[PDB]
Amino acid sequence: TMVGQICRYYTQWSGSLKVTFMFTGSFMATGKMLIAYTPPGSAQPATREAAMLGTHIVWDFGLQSSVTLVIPWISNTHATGIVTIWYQTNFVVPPDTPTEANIIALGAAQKNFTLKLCKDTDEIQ
Amino acid sequence: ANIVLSYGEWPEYVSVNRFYTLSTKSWKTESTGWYWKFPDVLNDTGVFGQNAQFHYLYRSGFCMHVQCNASKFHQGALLVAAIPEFVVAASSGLYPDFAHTNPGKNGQEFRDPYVLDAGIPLSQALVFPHQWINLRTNNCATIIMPYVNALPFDSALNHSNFGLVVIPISPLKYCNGATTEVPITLTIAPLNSEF
Amino acid sequence: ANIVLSYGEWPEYVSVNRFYTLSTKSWKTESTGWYWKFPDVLNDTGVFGQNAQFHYLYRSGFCMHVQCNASKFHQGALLVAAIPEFVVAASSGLYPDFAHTNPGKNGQEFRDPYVLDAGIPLSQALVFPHQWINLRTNNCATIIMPYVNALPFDSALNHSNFGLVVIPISPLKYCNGATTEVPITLTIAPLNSEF
Amino acid sequence: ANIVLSYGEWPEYVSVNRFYTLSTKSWKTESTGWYWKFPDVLNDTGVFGQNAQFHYLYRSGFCMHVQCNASKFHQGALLVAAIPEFVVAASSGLYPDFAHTNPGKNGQEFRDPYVLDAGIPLSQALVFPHQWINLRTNNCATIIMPYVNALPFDSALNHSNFGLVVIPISPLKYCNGATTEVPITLTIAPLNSEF
Amino acid sequence: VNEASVEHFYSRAGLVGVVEVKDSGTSLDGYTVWPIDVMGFVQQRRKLELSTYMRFDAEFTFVSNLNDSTTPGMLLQYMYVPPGAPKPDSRKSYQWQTATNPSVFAKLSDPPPQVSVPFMSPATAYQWFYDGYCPNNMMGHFAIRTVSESTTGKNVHVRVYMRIKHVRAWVPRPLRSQAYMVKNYPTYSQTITNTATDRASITTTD
Amino acid sequence: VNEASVEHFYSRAGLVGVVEVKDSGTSLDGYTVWPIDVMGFVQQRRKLELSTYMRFDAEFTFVSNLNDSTTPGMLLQYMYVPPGAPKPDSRKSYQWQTATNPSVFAKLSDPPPQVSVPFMSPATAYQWFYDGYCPNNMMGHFAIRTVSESTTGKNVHVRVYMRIKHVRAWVPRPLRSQAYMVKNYPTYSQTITNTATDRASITTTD
Repeated sequence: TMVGQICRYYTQWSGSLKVTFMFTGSFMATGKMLIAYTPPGSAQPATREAAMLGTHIVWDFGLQSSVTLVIPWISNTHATGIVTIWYQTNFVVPPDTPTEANIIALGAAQKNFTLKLCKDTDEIQ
Repeated sequence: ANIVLSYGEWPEYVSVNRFYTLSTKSWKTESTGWYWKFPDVLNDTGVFGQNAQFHYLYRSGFCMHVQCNASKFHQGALLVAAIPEFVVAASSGLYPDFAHTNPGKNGQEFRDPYVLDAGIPLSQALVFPHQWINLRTNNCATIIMPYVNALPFDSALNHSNFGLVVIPISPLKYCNGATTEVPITLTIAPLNSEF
Repeated sequence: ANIVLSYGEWPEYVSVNRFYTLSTKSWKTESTGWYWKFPDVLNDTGVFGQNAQFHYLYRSGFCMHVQCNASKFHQGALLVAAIPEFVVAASSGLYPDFAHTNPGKNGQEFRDPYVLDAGIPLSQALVFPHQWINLRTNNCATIIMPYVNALPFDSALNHSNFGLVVIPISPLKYCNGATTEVPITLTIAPLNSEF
Repeated sequence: ANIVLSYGEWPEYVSVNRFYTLSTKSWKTESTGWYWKFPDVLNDTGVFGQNAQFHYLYRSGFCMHVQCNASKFHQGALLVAAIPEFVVAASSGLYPDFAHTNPGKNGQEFRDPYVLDAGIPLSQALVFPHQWINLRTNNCATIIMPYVNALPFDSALNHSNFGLVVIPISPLKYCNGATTEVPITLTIAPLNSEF
Repeated sequence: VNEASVEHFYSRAGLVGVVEVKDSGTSLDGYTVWPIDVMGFVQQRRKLELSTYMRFDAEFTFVSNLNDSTTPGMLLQYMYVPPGAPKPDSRKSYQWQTATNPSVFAKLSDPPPQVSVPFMSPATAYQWFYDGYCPNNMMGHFAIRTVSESTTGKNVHVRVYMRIKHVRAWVPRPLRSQAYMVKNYPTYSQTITNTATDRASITTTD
Repeated sequence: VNEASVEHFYSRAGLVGVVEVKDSGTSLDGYTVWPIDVMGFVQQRRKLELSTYMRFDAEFTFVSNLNDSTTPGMLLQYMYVPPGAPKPDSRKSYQWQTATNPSVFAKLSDPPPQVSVPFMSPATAYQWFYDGYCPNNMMGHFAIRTVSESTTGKNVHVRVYMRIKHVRAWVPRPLRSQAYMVKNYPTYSQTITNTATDRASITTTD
């Protein structure tokens, strides 16, 4: 992505980010999903009953086709967050319809973002 | 949508006031129903569980929503009811055990739906603040519930104000190739809580 | 509908200004993509082909529309992009032949979609004036394109201003009994043309 | 009384803002002193310990009071000081262990008071916001302390903003029949805390 | 901010090539030519190919030295020839005396020479990608001579630094993930390499 | 008065270290690196530890000479690398040509080079004492190279002077009475020494 190739020409950065999900399945497919974000400096949740407590958003792709979440604020240099996808409800399908689908991730940055020091990149060609 | 306010009055008196999504239950062709005691369903989860078990006294209202997820090739119908002071009886030791009386957040499956497991015809369980779910009309239902009680400011670990009951009147049925279990989801949101 | 104007500016300066419907392309489960050089796609068809091959100099804008025709039991997703100065490279004689560089009105099928046949990640081909097509949302896409160039009034038989690219990200799939090829159609309409 | 405000400025931005009474320490004829790291003394006690260990960032001011309880037949004098960034050194493995660096709420007894256990003369430890206690004049001392820091909003389990130090300059002495240990008590009260 | 600018992104000096004029051993000549370029190094290629059309000026600096970091006082000549002109072909050819090939004179023991060159192009901008049908964007050459009658026997090493001013970029494009193979052409190898590092599983992390 | 000021207390130039690049005998290399510091000498340590938080700028001067106070005209290169960057590792490594490591060129027979460096820190001030849990306040490095192909056989001695400007000190603390033992740590010996000289009696004097 263009955020993670332009952040290799600098050393320090800080700000918020943006992630947008998109579902590509049949028209008559229904179900629910759960997306959560664990703040920096913690442990990855082991069950969905624990990820339900923090920051999250439910998503029913049978009624909506795209959902978005915003990370509050991150700042690294030169231990930094995690996001998980959980099942909540199975995937329902009528007869004579495929039983597979796919998702896209579509990451991006926000309006509060700064770069503070110049250096040469390392991922040569 | 078509929200129903029980008895026409709201309770009227951030961290502990948020949506709690409960476990999903599977609906099959053979099924009886489920029920949940509502002063306790949240006596083990979140901050609300902590301050309910610590403080002596409790009062609150509630808002409940039930969601379905099916297709246009399925058929069925459900009933959602709320019963103040839902006492569960035992058929013939004259003493139901702890599990049926105080189920966890997952609830307990009905044993004899016809008499509502309490010798109640279930043909008259519509005076209660009910709602209907038909698989061809809609897939949602919302209910408001004030704090009904004789003596104000009662316990939260020794009392049960009311209960919520879901029962399939018409049986689920489908054709070959379709998923054999529509899921059902329940959510709660404490409103105007005190301790 | 949801028309997108590339870079936010129109070109702004009967017989040769009309809709031209191109050949239909078939989409299968296995498929890579197609692309079309756009100063030449019409260098063999209609009056526009005649006055382009005769006159020395040329400038124009364009409007493109892509249409799909599927049912509610199919699944997939496409991407439509426009690339100014789309140079095609050759993998390892260091010289691609004439066919790939200057395809006819029917276009050329992509060989290696992952690197966009030019060593370009295709995970970043969204800075270009793109649009999406999802088989469950809609079936149309429109794009406006001004006349970008360094030197004004260049040739029409020795230059290529830009190119249009269609790529399936998610693969097509269906069930038994359904048609095994959704068609795709492309149309062009010269706007503010000069010679 | 004779309250002293350190550097002349207050921090200036119910449940977690209350008085915390620490353990009592005994004063004898032979004694060196005690000290307490102050961002951590309360990292194991009350609600403040819970929200400090959970949340990543922390900032706060503090108010401290020291009380004595003696009679008119005893003699002595103490010194109470507050040191921003009190780093403890080790005499001759070049690495003091965890216990001295991060003592509990009970604090750690001084090993070499003359050099303040850090090679500091202790004849100059009066530029710090100090106060005196004389057993014939009074028995109290109060200190206000703002939030001094280079970078705002730092950690609470990996940083130490300052430390408090109590040292007897003159030795305790008495006559026969009197109690052989005057007690000393310390209290804290978080003011203008944030998380 | 000011640091995250196109103006500051390209505003630095840096090496573009090294040139050595040899007058000892099997080769006894006094002149050397160098075709000026802007994309002789991979890193500057990937930084200059974030855009398609550009327009700027250039400033050139010359540092010259012997093979042992010694600086005697021998004289030297630097000449720039515009595009579309013959280049010298001998130690003392005729082209070394022309009034239209701007030349400069300086000694070996002196502050480094510094010169500036305007924007030389017959279009309104430079193009790195040209879809139509030995650098592509010709700018000129640099001929370096030691003013002497006979041979000297001492070699000279010369480096050159370029600064660019008043940059203007118009349309962007993604960066490059494949290895460079040839100059002036985007040809790539047949073993496609993934852009991202690999992972054991989609549900694992460290 | 003006002389009893923080501004005048710290406003002087002075040596911070000596660096010698050796290219003769058992060691034949052309480069030398030096981690810049501010507390390499005891006297500057005791003067910089009267405070806890500080903020300033720095100016650096370089004086270089042979081993017999002779100044030939060989060329030299000085390069500064910001914190968080690889450092050279050979006489002619790749890092000697990068556009982001500010470098300067000067001869051996010339007025001494002089450069300035801004306040480099990710906080609002420097800290000499840090109660939380190879200089601590990283600022950069200085790589010095003699531009040559082969060895030279002549060693070079280099001294460096630093001036600091726009000082700001916030909280004071007492001075040091014990002997210094280790760098970056306040560890002291086990034989405590009295701060004041001794006297025969409390009622005697000279």
